[PDB]
Amino acid sequence: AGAVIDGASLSFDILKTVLEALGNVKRKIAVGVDNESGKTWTALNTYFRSGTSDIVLPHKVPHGKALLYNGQKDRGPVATGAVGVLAYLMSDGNTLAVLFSVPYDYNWYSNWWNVRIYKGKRRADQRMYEELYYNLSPFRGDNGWHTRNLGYGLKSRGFMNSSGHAILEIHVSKA
Amino acid sequence: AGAVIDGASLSFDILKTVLEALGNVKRKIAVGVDNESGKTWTALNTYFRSGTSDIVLPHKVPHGKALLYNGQKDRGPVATGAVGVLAYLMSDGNTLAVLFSVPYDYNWYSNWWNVRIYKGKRRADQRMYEELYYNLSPFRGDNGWHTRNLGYGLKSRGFMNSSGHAILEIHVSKA
Repeated sequence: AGAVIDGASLSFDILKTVLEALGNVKRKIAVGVDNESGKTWTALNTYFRSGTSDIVLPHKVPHGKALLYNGQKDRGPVATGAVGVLAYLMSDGNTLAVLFSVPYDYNWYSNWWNVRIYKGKRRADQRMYEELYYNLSPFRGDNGWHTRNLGYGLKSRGFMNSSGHAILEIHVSKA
Repeated sequence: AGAVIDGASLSFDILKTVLEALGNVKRKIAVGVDNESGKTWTALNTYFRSGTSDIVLPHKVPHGKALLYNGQKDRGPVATGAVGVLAYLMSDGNTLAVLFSVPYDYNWYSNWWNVRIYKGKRRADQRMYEELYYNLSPFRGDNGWHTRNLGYGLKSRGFMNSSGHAILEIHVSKA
């Protein structure tokens, strides 16, 4: 069970300790999503293209709170990373989705992330991963902040670093 | 399983986030113990005089790492405080014991804590709690740091606040 902390407490430092707490795995990610949307989010599901998470998505994330989640590559001598999608059903029946991609091979790939509000209840799956990763303009994990109007009177402001031990911090707020 | 982070990452803010993650309970405590003793610690056990914890002590806390732990009122409708002792067996065969006491009723009680190294492997129990509280001069949760040489070439510096939403952070280092 991932933690649900005060929105204002989410920071790079909290995410870096989550990363430290995961241990010396080659590819891992600490994810923080601050809910300032004015609507309560209810965990829907996650989908991992590569890797796993030892924890589950926090069930409820009220406005003013942030969820902490993490993921990592499958354990053992396997050249893979941590890539997946987490989805939350918003109070209005729409789905907030977050993509994270921490590849094993940095010679040909880079870190990417994305966030999007889908209409209606949309579970995370292979299609959503492909949609978010290839066709819906993901942001690079480039050690820089990125802001995007999500429609529905909200916007996201997020940051993801460039390394294999990644942190992804996103704030969803009212436009 | 409580988190094991880099010792230099342990801070009041990290502990404050651990507290928030426990949700709205009247009595709860976030404990952080940074091992800079020069010796590896192996979890021994915990003893709760009041309250409980929904996690266990991280098994191994090597030099340079800090353990994160927590406690709270009893599982159930019965409102209590969070009072107990956690014990770690150091590399030399001696036991690092830590007392934390967050009472239910502040009219007659206050926050207290204590740190002490026992000779040999000594499991936390009712007796160790009695000793650390009634016999061995515990420190008050008075928003102040307190230093005490522990013997074995080590000292402890700790801080605890005074509220029912308690934070106790201790650094064990070379004297």
